[PDB]
Amino acid sequence: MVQAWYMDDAPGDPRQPHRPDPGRPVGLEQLRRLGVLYWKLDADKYENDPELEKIRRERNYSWMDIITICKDKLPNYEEKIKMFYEEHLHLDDEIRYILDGSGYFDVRDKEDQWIRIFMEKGDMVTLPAGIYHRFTVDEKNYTKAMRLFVGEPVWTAYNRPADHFEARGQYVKFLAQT
Ligand SMILES: [Fe+2]
Repeated sequence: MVQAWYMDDAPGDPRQPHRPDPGRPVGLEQLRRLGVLYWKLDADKYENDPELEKIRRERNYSWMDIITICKDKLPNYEEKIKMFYEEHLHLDDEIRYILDGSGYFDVRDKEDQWIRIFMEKGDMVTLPAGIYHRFTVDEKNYTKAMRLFVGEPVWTAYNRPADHFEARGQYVKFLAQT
């Protein structure tokens, strides 16, 4: 089971439950078609069960680590949180696993629709590259999740807009001509 809302027919007001009239919850299967993948494992069962590593092999993930979010335990909160706070696009994939804490991930559909997805402990989520997304969890102001990336940590130093790069940007222009 996955927790998410189809705000496509719901009011932008965050305070509201975003329950359309009639109301309709996100379709887990619908998102999978969108290219969204999620792993259900117990953080405690993750380390005790390298099986999660097996999933990495399928997604070609050689680098993995455990990251926790906290103002006091996460120096550089303003820039770090603001950097991923804004929605951006790029040719890189997004793999996040919530070992602990509560939060939600922002995803976009090809139909130009936005869905609010809630991330729970033990629930992992993957966002295909080339799709806009926004990660937030300020509601709890304390979330612990693992991140899986391939190659050198690009996030360490990256440009907001993916198109910013001629090679990673100019290439995108070719798609427009398609
Ligand atoms: Fe991203």
